[PDB]
Amino acid sequence: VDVYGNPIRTQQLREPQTSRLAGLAKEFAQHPAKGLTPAKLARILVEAEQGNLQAQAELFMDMEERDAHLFAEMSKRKRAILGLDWAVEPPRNASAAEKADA
Amino acid sequence: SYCTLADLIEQYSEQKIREVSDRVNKPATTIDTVIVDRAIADADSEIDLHLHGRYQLPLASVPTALKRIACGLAYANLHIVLKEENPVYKTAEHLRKLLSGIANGKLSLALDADGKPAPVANTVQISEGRNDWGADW
Repeated sequence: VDVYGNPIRTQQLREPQTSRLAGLAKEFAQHPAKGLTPAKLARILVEAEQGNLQAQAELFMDMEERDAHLFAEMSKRKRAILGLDWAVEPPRNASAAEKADA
Repeated sequence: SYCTLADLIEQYSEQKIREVSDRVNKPATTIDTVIVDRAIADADSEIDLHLHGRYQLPLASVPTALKRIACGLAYANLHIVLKEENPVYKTAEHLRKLLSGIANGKLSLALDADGKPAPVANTVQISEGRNDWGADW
């Protein structure tokens, strides 16, 4: 099973979940940043609070694309992580089998 | 043709039009249509002189005030000799004052029958307006 305990069935792993949702792959972003006013932004945020994340996600993408300073800051922050060396360590006082698994 | 022979007769009675229009018979017997037509044309020409800068020339309709002004000017034009103190001359001067007031934008040209006149596009002109960066890009 997974960490959360939900039962795991290997049958469903052969195909992606979204494969049976061919409608999603054909969509295009609506670009809600164009012609954006403070009232529109407030409505977008409030609607996102209620479960309509599509408009918020598209607005965030436009915001990332259209602002050079914000984009540079975010890119620098992410590249900071991307350059870190990483390793996999066994648990506290792990046994030989655990060390081999790690 | 802001006024016709019928309008002149109605405003000044047929006797006076006959008296001031028949120049060859004494006493007058008939109204000379050519003389009346020329007088009306001259009145219309003066009115157009006054109204050319604010409205289109070939008006499709005749406002009522325009009819009164044209009738007065046409009657004043039918007098070969017109002195200063003649009351017809004073009426012509008052009508010319009305025309000048209209031209200087102090009086408006009234309704013709139900619709407005057609002002010229003199005030409309502006450069064009360059406002890029304000088209919801």
